[PDB]
Amino acid sequence: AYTNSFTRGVYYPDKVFRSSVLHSTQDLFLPFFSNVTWFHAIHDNPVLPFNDGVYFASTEKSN
Amino acid sequence: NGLTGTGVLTESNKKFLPFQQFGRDIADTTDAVRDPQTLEILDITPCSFGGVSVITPGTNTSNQVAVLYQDVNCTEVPVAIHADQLTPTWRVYSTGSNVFQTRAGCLIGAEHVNNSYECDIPIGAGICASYQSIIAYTMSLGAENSVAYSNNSIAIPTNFTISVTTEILPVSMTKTSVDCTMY
Amino acid sequence: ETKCTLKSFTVEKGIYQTSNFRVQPTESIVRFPNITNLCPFGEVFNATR
Amino acid sequence: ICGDSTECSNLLLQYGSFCTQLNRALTGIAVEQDKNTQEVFAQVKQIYKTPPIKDFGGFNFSQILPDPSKPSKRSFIEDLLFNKVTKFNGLTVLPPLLTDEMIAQYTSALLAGTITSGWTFGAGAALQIPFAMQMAYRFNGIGVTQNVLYENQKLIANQFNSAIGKIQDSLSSTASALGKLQDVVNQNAQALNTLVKQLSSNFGAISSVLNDILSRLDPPEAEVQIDRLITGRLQSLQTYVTQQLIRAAEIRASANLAATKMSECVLGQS
Amino acid sequence: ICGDSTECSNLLLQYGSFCTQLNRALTGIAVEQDKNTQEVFAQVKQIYK
Amino acid sequence: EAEVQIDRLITGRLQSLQTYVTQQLIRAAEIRASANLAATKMSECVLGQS
Ligand SMILES: *[C@@H]1O[C@H](CO)[C@@H](O[C@@H]2O[C@H](CO)[C@@H](O)[C@H](O)[C@H]2NC(C)=O)[C@H](O)[C@H]1NC(C)=O
Ligand SMILES: *[C@@H]1O[C@H](CO)[C@@H](O[C@@H]2O[C@H](CO)[C@@H](O)[C@H](O)[C@H]2NC(C)=O)[C@H](O)[C@H]1NC(C)=O
Ligand SMILES: *[C@@H]1O[C@H](CO)[C@@H](O[C@@H]2O[C@H](CO)[C@@H](O)[C@H](O)[C@H]2NC(C)=O)[C@H](O)[C@H]1NC(C)=O
Ligand SMILES: *[C@@H]1O[C@H](CO)[C@@H](O[C@@H]2O[C@H](CO)[C@@H](O)[C@H](O)[C@H]2NC(C)=O)[C@H](O)[C@H]1NC(C)=O
Ligand SMILES: *[C@@H]1O[C@H](CO)[C@@H](O)[C@H](O)[C@H]1NC(C)=O
Ligand SMILES: *[C@@H]1O[C@H](CO)[C@@H](O)[C@H](O)[C@H]1NC(C)=O
Ligand SMILES: *[C@@H]1O[C@H](CO)[C@@H](O)[C@H](O)[C@H]1NC(C)=O
Ligand SMILES: *[C@@H]1O[C@H](CO)[C@@H](O)[C@H](O)[C@H]1NC(C)=O
Ligand SMILES: *[C@@H]1O[C@H](CO)[C@@H](O)[C@H](O)[C@H]1NC(C)=O
Repeated sequence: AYTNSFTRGVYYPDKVFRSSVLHSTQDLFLPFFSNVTWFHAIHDNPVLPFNDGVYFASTEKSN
Repeated sequence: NGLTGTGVLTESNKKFLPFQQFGRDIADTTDAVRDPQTLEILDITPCSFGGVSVITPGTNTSNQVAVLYQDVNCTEVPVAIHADQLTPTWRVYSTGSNVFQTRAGCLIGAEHVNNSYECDIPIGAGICASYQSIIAYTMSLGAENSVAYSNNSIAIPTNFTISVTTEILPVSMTKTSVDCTMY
Repeated sequence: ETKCTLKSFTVEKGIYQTSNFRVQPTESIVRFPNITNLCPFGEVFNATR
Repeated sequence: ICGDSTECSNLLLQYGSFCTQLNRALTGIAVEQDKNTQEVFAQVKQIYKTPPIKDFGGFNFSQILPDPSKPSKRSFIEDLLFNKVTKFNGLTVLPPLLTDEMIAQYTSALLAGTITSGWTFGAGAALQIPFAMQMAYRFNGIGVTQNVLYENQKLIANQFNSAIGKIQDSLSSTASALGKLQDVVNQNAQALNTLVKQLSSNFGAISSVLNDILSRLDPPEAEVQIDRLITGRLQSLQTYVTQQLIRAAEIRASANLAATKMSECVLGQS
Repeated sequence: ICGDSTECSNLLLQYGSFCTQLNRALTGIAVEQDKNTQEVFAQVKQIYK
Repeated sequence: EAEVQIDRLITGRLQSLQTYVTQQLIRAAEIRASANLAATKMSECVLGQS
């Protein structure tokens, strides 16, 4: 199952405060409008490669 | 905690997210630091400094000179002319003389007058001084005259005088050359 | 100072720039977060094997 | 170069006295710019005041003359012009000698002089003359006989008022009409910004700050790193100074042209 | 000054932004040349025959 | 190490020479502009009327 990740996956690259300024940063990020794999927890949990970091989106209401 | 610097510490009103440690504005100029003991934010301001200049009427007329500190407040004047920096013997100039506050800094050794003339020693921001004791005042642009305008009158001259004026223009400089091996 | 900068024994009317001044710092301060804690070099330097 | 380090001075006195001619050039260009603006606007010897009674043959000069109702005593057009347009790290900016108020006073004096006394005040003294005969003199100058103006005074006045209203509206509404000044300000600010940002470059050393590197390493290689930093920063400073000199020369040329234009297209006729 | 070698780029990375500084001036020069020729010749609003 | 000393000396001297040449070029250009203005004024006012 494939899905289109529009613009998610941005994190504060550092612990430095700023205010009202454009900053350019080269770092590890999730490309925009990407293909994200979608998995179902019904009749699984397959082992997956790490490959230099990973994103994870969970939307499960039940604990 | 490792970040070292110099300046003056002031209270700050900025707000930080719970995970930053120090802030900056541009070009790696750290400006806001939070104290780890109390978790209170403080602001860094560079310690005051500036240039100094001397106003003199020429040693021929006399030898009394006024001093101008550029871009500094009055309160920083006495603490900057102390007996350990900037010619300790100038500490006497740090007081006594009527200190004057302008937009170009602070002036010491010159009086202030309410009049206005066409001066000859510019200072800045419309203020300039002259020897008359050295006195500093505001620029006076010139004498003001009102021409009586009326829609049925003229003014026609009756006598002409001719005059001669001089103008100087440079046209060339010295012709020079330089070698390489000899240098 | 003006004579020394201009390198002459006579100066005419005008305004000259000689040097600059900077306020000197008073003292030094240093802070560390709250406390100190000692990690066990003893077990590294004193172990059965 | 480093912010008050003794070793900096010790190594720099070994290099010469570059800062002397750097400061000399900067002071020279500052004084030159001051003289430039002074000679552009100082063209009169007295100050003329417009009479309170204003009947210029029907012409309306309300929106161009200054009025004593604003703190800055600035007219409508210059007010719109001002409204259209929109640190201590080792360098400073000096304030100009002539503030805006004196500039406005010169502009008002020149404008009143050229309205009232025609153009004779540019040679001798101010001599009265009604505006209509000045218009007739100008038409006679441009080759059209004075007979035309006196039969079309009202039409000319109406056209003048309509044109000045139209140009005021165009200035109020249209944008991007001040490309030159904005371009100059933006490029100067950008040059200063890149110069101040260059301070943080490593320049091939192992640290970008001198105070820390001084107190954490053996001196013998410390002088090597300090030399690298000094030569890099000096090169950047020289580049900035050269750029400033070029820009100052160009601005002087433009201001000289503007001064000539003001001198001959105002105090007379071309 | 690189000759298509990433070592040159890596070493230049520490030298600061001289690259853009030297890039912008030539563009400004070309722009003013274009404006200059356009100004010197474009002085009429129609074409007469 | 004499080679290193020579390299330092020559790079310093070349830096100074480059600075001097640039200053001379700028001053020469300004003087040229002034001389052109003077020639125009002399050719216009003296040989005619303004
Ligand atoms: C120089 O320092 C004095 C303080 O000694 C400043 O005076 C303050 O000015 C502000 C602004 O008007 C007032 O709110 C304060 O009450 C003043 N303090 C005192 C003690 O009077 C002055 O503004 C400073 N000047 C400059 C140029 O920095
Ligand atoms: C100036 O022009 C006016 C006419 O434009 C001349 O006559 C005035 O006319 C008005 C309107 O009829 C009357 O109210 C005034 O009493 C007239 N006399 C004035 C204003 O003095 C006038 O003679 C012309 N010259 C002067 C010096 O005003
Ligand atoms: C010149 O034109 C201005 C611009 O309209 C006139 O000023 C107007 O005056 C009236 C009457 O006082 C006001 O109601 C308007 O608001 C004014 N307009 C503006 C834009 O302020 C002025 O009266 C004209 N003068 C002459 C002699 O014609
Ligand atoms: C010359 O042109 C002006 C305007 O540019 C004319 O003045 C207006 O003309 C229009 C139509 O031609 C009339 O509706 C207006 O009433 C005129 N205004 C005034 C104040 O008269 C003028 O008529 C033209 N002259 C000739 C001879 O045609
Ligand atoms: C992304 O997913 C869509 C839908 O499955 C597919 O058509 C497309 O080829 C994929 N592109 C890439 C680069 O994986
Ligand atoms: C340590 O933490 C306590 C409580 O968080 C605080 O009151 C104190 O100011 C901190 N610093 C000290 C004790 O130096
Ligand atoms: C000083 O100025 C006076 C003014 O008249 C002049 O006579 C005198 O020669 C001057 N002296 C010097 C040394 O310049
Ligand atoms: C002169 O100027 C001072 C301010 O410097 C002002 O207080 C005073 O009222 C003015 N007039 C007189 C007569 O002193
Ligand atoms: C290890 O034990 C010896 C035994 O006396 C002691 O002297 C020494 O300080 C100990 N080392 C450490 C790191 O505690």
